[PDB]
Amino acid sequence: GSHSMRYFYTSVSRPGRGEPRFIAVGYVDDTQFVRFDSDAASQRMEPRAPWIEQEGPEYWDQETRNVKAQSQTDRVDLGTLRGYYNQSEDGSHTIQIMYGCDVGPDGRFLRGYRQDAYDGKDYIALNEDLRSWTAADMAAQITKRKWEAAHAAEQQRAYLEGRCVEWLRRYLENGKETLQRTDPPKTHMTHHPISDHEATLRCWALGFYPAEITLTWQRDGEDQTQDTELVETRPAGDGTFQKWAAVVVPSGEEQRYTCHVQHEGLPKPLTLRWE
Amino acid sequence: MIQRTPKIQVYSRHPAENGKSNFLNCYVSGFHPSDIEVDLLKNGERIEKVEHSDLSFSKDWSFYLLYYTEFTPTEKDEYACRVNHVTLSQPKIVKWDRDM
Amino acid sequence: SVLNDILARL
Ligand SMILES: [Cl-]
Ligand SMILES: [Cl-]
Ligand code: NA
Ligand code: NA
Repeated sequence: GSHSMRYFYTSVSRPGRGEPRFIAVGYVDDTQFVRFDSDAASQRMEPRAPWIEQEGPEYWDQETRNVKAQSQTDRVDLGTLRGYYNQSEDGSHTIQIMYGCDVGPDGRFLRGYRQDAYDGKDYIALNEDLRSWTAADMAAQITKRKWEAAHAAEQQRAYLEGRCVEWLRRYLENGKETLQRTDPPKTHMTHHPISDHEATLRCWALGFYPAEITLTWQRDGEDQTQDTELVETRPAGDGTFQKWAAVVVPSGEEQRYTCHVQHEGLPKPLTLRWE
Repeated sequence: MIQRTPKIQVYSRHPAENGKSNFLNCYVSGFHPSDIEVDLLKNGERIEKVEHSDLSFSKDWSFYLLYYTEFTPTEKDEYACRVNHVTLSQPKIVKWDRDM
Repeated sequence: SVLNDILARL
């Protein structure tokens, strides 16, 4: 029963090197709890979960200061990179940062993350040992040389193994009724004829949390992969998720096919056959 | 730059039931950069009050967003999602299907 | 709580 906290930073530059757009979000597993938007009026770290509004004003102050500090640093790097790659002054360019930590059931540190991207492709990443970097080409190679000589990975490791783990447990405890719960999926099957010889059996899974789910078809007990469609897990907008799997079956053989659903909230994996 | 074409899904929060209020969702994902124009259409006309989620991205750095609004489906009214992106020559319009 | 160590890439 491991849990995760993840932060996603995004800095998009404006034409003429104007004030760039900065958006930051925070997640505990698949639940967003904080957000920041430079286009928002408050210009503050806003809450996005019921259990995070419990934090006092000292929390929202320091969290607003630290996300501002990173955005201003991404703003300077965006201009430095635009002149490095001689990129047009009338375009937009993006710097993304993803970082977080993993804890086990006992609440101890499992693994850390810290990696950046420029214009959609990997820039520099903190390796799993939290002591070395994996950088891309050219401009990223200067960053790797710069961060190695400054021992920058030491304080990055200190946050991921320290403040990240400490506050992830606090969030998991303050919102245990939201984060440590598993909402099982509500399953059913639909039938959609294609012609007089074929038809589509669609197997639904609605309102489940977390998003990790597995849908598989079978024919006479054997794994059926031929003529199978599977859409990505989509958000329902209420905190839960949706996903369905389809298969084209010949007419009169619908009951030969069974849908199998695996989810954390299910004590036993479900099996659905057309009735 | 690496650029990615968005993936568009149109669906409802709850199963469609004519006469009952629901939420019409349009989930765009797997695109880059993040600048994207998404409108929700009713019989071809842009729905005015439409909110969206906060910008986030996946492990492959591609962004995703959820554009939603409150609506009530009927038998004759049509709904769709119109997405425009730098990777799209023409804006892509995905119709709503209560079976998908 | 967000990251408090702000690194300049260049
Ligand atoms: Cl710039
Ligand atoms: Cl769809
Ligand atoms: Na439901
Ligand atoms: Na656009």
